[PDB]
Amino acid sequence: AAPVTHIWYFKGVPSRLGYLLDLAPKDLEKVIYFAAYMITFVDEERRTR
DNA sequence: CAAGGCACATGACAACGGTGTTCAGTGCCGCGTTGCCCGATACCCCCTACCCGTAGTTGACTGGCATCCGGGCGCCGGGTCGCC
Repeated sequence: AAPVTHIWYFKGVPSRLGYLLDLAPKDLEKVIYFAAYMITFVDEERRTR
């Protein structure tokens, strides 16, 4: 019903995780296990307008 | 002595003898195929017995669990906060 993440690619050395998103492993651990939020997208141009 | 007369046999003449063949008809015994008759067997019904899922039960009752060390051994590799 709700998507999840493959344990293999994350929680490891940075050749498999890869820093594909420039976030520290602590951030991912705190986000994918429901301990912090994200800003998936902002209308920054709209906010500035 | 030659011609004309009578006996026995003779060129054919069919029809019996006896036996072999012809269409044909019908069976006579051999080999194989067929309607019955039942008998069991799959397949509908009704009845209720029991398995299994759902929904209540109101004194009060509001944060746990036992971890873990005698590897051992080294490296990678990244994080991580001091350093000046």
